[PDB]
Amino acid sequence: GTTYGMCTEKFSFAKNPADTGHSTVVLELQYTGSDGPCKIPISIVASLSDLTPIGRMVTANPYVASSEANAKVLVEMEPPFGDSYIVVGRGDKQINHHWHKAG
Amino acid sequence: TTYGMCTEKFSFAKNPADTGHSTVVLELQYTGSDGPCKIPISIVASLSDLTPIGRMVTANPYVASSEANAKVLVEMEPPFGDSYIVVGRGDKQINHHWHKAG
Repeated sequence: GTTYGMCTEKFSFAKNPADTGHSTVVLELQYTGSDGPCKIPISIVASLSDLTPIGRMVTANPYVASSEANAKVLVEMEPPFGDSYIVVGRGDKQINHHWHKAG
Repeated sequence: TTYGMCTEKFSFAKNPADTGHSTVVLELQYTGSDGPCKIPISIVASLSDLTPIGRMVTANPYVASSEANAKVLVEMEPPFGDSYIVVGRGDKQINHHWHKAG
């Protein structure tokens, strides 16, 4: 109404995450839910046991805008150098993609 | 490896809406089929000075789909007083005046 919740359903990978050459990574997803508009639960974390967001969001605060199932979504983020995990969704809806960033 | 800026026309779908926590949500639809592409959107003080001001809460948004008429949602923090939400350039530019008070 005035505020939208986080999206409650699972996301799916439409492509592998891809380096942008600018120290950032682009990820193309689809949203399986139809409860949109809703806010995408996406972050970069150090490990699956410490979900503190440590990756700068280039596409900050991204939304699903559609109410139709399986709409396409694009997000860009800045992983730390070294090892991290890209995480989308929460709990048993969570998808993860381990990432290593070098020079 | 890199997506360019969207070249076609957008349209405002509804009025921008106050969220109640000092931001504004705008729903757009994109007329082009060159997606994925980067959305040319900013908040400006006037149409004669396009310096970005305020804050884009949904920063650097993309159109993700390759079909025409795809929906996008963008959240912004306009400054107090008059501003314009500007999407596109030149012939395709569309803008929405906004006044923010207290």
